[PDB]
Amino acid sequence: MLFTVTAPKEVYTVDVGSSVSLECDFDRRELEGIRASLQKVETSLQSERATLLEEQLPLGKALFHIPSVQVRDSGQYRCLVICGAAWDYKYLTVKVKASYMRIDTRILEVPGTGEVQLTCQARGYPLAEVSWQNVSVPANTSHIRTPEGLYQVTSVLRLKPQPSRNFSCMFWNAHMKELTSAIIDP
Amino acid sequence: SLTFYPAWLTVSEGANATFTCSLSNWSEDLMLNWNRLSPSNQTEKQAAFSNGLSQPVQDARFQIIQLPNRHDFHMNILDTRRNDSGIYLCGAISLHPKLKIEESPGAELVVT
Repeated sequence: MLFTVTAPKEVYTVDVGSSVSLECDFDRRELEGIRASLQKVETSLQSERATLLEEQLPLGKALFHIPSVQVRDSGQYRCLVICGAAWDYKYLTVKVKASYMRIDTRILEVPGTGEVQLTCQARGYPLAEVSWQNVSVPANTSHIRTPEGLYQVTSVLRLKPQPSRNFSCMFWNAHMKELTSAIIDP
Repeated sequence: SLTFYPAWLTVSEGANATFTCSLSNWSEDLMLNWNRLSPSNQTEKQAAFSNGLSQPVQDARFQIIQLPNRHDFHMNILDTRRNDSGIYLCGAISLHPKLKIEESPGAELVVT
């Protein structure tokens, strides 16, 4: 046979908590004996997360649906199609993202020092950087991983409170090319 | 496991080049593909060997020959051209008892 599989799109970028539909096309000219599958490659076992949408097979498309994609679903996959005594495959990459959209803020006065302590905290993916707008004093920024694999990023700024000044913490998610921010009025 | 050697091969245009794909286990139901890597490391099928026959995808210069010991195969590019330069591998599939796919490491061809 002349049987081949093609992948029109090699990289899928997916919001955490939304679905993907990973696609490989195949040569219909080269139906009962067709076997299409998806493996996650990490070993490469068959995916238990993806459902083959088998109604697309007649159109020459192997489409695999994964609901509610999580950080652990990121990585490389192999679509495989076997047709009689022939087979072919392609690799696909799922990149995941989660916007740092919910930013929790806190204001406290630090006992003894007279300084104020400002905190911003947000969860997202991949790792964000934080800066504070028009502030010369560096903040202390750190992260942990959440049970679902997100980053929880916390930035803490300690300084003498200057009159009528609001402070804005800016989360930069480089991979998303996204800036999100929150304003703190002390 | 599969090996694909030599890891590097350099020949002049017109040479009939050979890589050897060597399988730890041979079975009559095994199907063997010869792939080329794209610039993004995607696999692209060049030829296949199944049921004792070599089948090229789109260029008949790509020929697979099973050697007498059944486990070694010559992956031959007849009449090499500069455009053949790239990375290649071999891949095997078995269906029984369970599904199993293995790939060799890549090998680089340079045609000058």
